[PDB]
Amino acid sequence: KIYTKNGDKGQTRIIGKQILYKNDPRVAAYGEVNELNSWVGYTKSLINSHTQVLSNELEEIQQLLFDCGHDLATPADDERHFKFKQEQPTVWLEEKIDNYTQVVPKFILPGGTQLASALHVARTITRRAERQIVQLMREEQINQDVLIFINRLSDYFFAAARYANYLEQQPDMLYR
Amino acid sequence: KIYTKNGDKGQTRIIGKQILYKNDPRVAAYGEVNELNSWVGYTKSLINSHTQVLSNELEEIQQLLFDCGHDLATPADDERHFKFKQEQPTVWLEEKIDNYTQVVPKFILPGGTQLASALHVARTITRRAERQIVQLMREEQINQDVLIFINRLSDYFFAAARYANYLEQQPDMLYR
Amino acid sequence: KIYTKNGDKGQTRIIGKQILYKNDPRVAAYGEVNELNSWVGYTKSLINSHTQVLSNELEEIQQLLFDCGHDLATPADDERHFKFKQEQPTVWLEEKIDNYTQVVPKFILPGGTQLASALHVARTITRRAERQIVQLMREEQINQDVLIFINRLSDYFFAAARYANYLEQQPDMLYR
Ligand SMILES: Nc1ncnc2c1ncn2[C@@H]1O[C@H](COP(=O)(O)OP(=O)(O)OP(=O)(O)O)[C@@H](O)[C@H]1O
Ligand SMILES: Nc1ncnc2c1ncn2[C@@H]1O[C@H](COP(=O)(O)OP(=O)(O)OP(=O)(O)O)[C@@H](O)[C@H]1O
Ligand SMILES: Nc1ncnc2c1ncn2[C@@H]1O[C@H](COP(=O)(O)OP(=O)(O)OP(=O)(O)O)[C@@H](O)[C@H]1O
Ligand SMILES: [Mg+2]
Ligand SMILES: [Mg+2]
Ligand SMILES: [Mg+2]
Ligand SMILES: [Mg+2]
Ligand SMILES: [Mg+2]
Ligand SMILES: [Mg+2]
Repeated sequence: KIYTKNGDKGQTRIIGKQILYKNDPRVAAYGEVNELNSWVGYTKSLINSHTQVLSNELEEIQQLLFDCGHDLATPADDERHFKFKQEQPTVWLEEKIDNYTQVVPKFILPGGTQLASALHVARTITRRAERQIVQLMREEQINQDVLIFINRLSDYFFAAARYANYLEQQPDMLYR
Repeated sequence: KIYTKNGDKGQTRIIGKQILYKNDPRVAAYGEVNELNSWVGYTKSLINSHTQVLSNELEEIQQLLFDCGHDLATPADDERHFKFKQEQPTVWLEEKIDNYTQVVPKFILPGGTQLASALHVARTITRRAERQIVQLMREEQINQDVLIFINRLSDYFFAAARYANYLEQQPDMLYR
Repeated sequence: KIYTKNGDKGQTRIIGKQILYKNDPRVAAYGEVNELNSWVGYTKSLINSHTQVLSNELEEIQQLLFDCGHDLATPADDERHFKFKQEQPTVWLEEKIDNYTQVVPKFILPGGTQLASALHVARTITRRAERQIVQLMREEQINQDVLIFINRLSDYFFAAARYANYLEQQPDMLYR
C-alpha cells in the first residue's frame, strides 16, 4: 500500500530523521520543484513530429530536477546523507540557451504554439519554485548548486519556448 | 452581476460573518483546493475513448473537493454553520489505489501520456494545497477529515496516473 | 546572453534600484501575475475554429497583465518611475461579463471543454495571484488599480469559461 497514513495529521518525513510539518519551508521547496517536474512531463507529452527534437533534453531536465528535489530534502548538517553538482548541467543549459537564442528572430509575451506556451508556463513555475528555494535558503543552509541550476533553468525555458515557436513557424507574441 | 466590487480593496467574506483579507491562510487554503479542482476539470477534459473509464471518478473527485472547500471556509467555532466526512470518500480512494496498484507493472518520474502527465500534475497541486491546508491547521481549528482526504488524494493521483499510462500502452517514466 | 548570473545567489532587481530577495512579497506578486500570463497564453493556444472569437480579448488580457506586472515591480515612493489605470480595462471586462452572462443558460464546478476547463484554471490562478497581490499591499503601497483589475479578471474567466462551454454545445458541470 502506497498510503501509510503517517501523513494524515499534516506531518511528514524528509531525508534523514526530522519529522517536519508539510508547510515547513523545506517541504514546500521540495514540493514546488516536484510540481515543476510534473509540468515538464506534461509539456513533454505535447511534443509531436515537428517538435520531436526537444524530447530528450526535457526528459533529461526531469532527471536533474529529481536530484534537485533530493538535495532540497537533505539538511546540510545531516551526517548520514548532497548529490547535485551544478557545473555540467548548467553549462549544458547554457549551450542550449545560446543555440536557441541565435536560431530565433519588443518584450515577448508568453504564448504561441501549445508546446511553446507550455514551455512558457514551465518558465514561470520554475521561477515560483526558485522563490520558494530562496525562502528555504534564508532559514537553512541549502545546496547552492540547486539554486544556480534553477535560476538558469527558467532562462532555458524562455529560450526553448521561443524555439518551439520557431519550430512550428509561429511568431513570438509581442508586447504592443 | 457576478462582480459585487466588495473585493476590490483586497477583502472578502467566508462562511459566516468574518471579513478576511484575501491572503489570510484560510482564504489561501480554500483557494488552493479550488485550483486543484480547476485542474481536475482540466485533466478530465483530456479523456478520450481509451481513458473513458477514468471519467466518473474524476467527476466525483470534483464534488468531493467542493465539499472540502466549503469546510475549509467554515470556522470550527462558528455557531450557525462542517459537511465533509472522510470515511467513505477515503476508503473509496483506497480501493482505487489498490486496484490500480496491482494492474500496473526505479523511482517514477511524472509524465507519459498527456492524461497521465496531467494526473501527475494533479498529484503535485493536491500536495501544494495540502501544505496550505496544514498551514491553516497550525493557526486555526479545521476539519481534520479534509486533511485526511487530501493526503490520500495525491496518492490516488499517482495511482491513476500510472494506470492512465497503462491504459494507453505507455511505460512509466523512470529515474535513470 | 540572457543569463547574467546576477540571480544565482537568490537576489534580483526590480523597477528602480532596490536589490530584493526572490522570495520578497513584491517579487512573488510580480511572479504570480507572470504565471497567470503564461497560463493565458497556454489557454489561448487551445482555441480552435469553434472558439476563435475568444482569441483577441485573451491576447488583449496578456497585454494588460504585462502592465500589471510592471506596476507591481514599481515601488510607490520611487522618484524616477505607475502606468496601469483600471477604468477602461475593467469596464471592458464588465461588458464581456454581462455579455457572456446573459448568453449562457446549482453551483458550477470547473470543467467542460478543454478551453472551458483552461479558462476555469485561469480563474483560480488569477485568484492565487490576487492573494499574493494583497499580501504585498499589506506591507507596501501598491497601485490599487492593479488589484481592482485582477479581482474583476477572475470574474471574467468564470464568465468566458461558461461561454467557452456554450460555444461548443457543452453543459456546465454542476455541483450534485
Ligand atoms: N503535501 C506535501 N507537499 C510536498 N511534499 C510532501 C507533501 N507530503 C509529503 N511530502 C514529501 O514527500 C514524501 C513522500 O510523500 P508521502 O505523501 O508518501 O508522505 P506522507 O504524506 O507523510 O505519508 P502518507 O501519504 O503515506 O500518509 C514525504 O516523505 C515528504 O518528504
Ligand atoms: N483571491 C481569492 N482567492 C481565493 N479565494 C477567494 C479570493 N477572493 C475571494 N475568494 C473567496 O471566494 C468567494 C467568492 O469570490 P468573489 O471573487 O465573488 O469574492 P470577492 O472578490 O470578495 O467579491 P467580488 O469579486 O464580487 O468583488 C469569496 O466570498 C471568498 O471567500
Ligand atoms: N524567481 C523569480 N520569480 C519571480 N520574478 C523574478 C524571479 N527572478 C527574477 N525575477 C524578476 O524578473 C526580472 C528578470 O528575471 P531574471 O531571471 O533575468 O533575473 P535574475 O534571475 O536576477 O538574473 P539572471 O537570471 O540573469 O541571473 C528580474 O529583474 C526580477 O525582477
Ligand atoms: Mg503516500
Ligand atoms: Mg533568473
Ligand atoms: Mg465576484
Ligand atoms: Mg501524503
Ligand atoms: Mg536571466
Ligand atoms: Mg473577487
